[PDB]
Amino acid sequence: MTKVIVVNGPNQDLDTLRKLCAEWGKDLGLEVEVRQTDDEAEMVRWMHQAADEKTPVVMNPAAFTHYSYALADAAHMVIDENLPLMEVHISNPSARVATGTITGMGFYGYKLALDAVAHLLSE
Amino acid sequence: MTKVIVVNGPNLRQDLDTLRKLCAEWGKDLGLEVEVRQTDDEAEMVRWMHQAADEKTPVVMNPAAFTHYSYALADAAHMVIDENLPLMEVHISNPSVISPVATGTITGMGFYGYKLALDAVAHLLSE
Repeated sequence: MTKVIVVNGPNQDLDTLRKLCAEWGKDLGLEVEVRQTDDEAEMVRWMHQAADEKTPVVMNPAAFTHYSYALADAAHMVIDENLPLMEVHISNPSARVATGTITGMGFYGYKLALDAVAHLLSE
Repeated sequence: MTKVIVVNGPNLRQDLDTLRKLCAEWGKDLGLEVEVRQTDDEAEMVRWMHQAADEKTPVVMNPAAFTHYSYALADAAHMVIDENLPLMEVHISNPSVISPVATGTITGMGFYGYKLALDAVAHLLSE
């Protein structure tokens, strides 16, 4: 049972997402924890922790649209450990630092990100 | 089995054959009948998208080496999504006004990105 962390940036839904992610993870042999923070420094700490603990990461940067140099470095650190780092965006962008990206599938994008993590771990 | 078409641009035989087999099998497991096509001509991709709109077929598109799009392609894409048909966009690797207004986009997962796109389509068909 591989531990995987789903981390969300700024901008209720967390409980709903936790339930869905726990269930999706269980079906994939993953133990999934979901967290959320408005503090980029905390997100950076969580990334460093993931690298230490060897836990794949699913990240929805949300309101962190501008990766600080620190967050970009932390993301590179996770990738450099050969850990999957899946980036999820719930909505599509309008015309008006990751292993792979999933955009526009609502919360189902997290399910696909977990599938991707399980696939990369089985290689 | 719901028919789904996977359309690819130029410069993604062995690789396309592998992709085709994988899509066929992934589709089968999800109750989808999946056909995979490739073209170097954007006008042919437009014709395929028109056919998809006509036949009500979900589309998975990898524009591949097509870096810019014609208005005809953008229009064909709008017609597909306006019929509530998914137009999933897949990029093998990680990376506009004229755009295919994709329903959703998957990047960086190599061929596995297509499996994820198919899963997304099948999920919409679930009760």
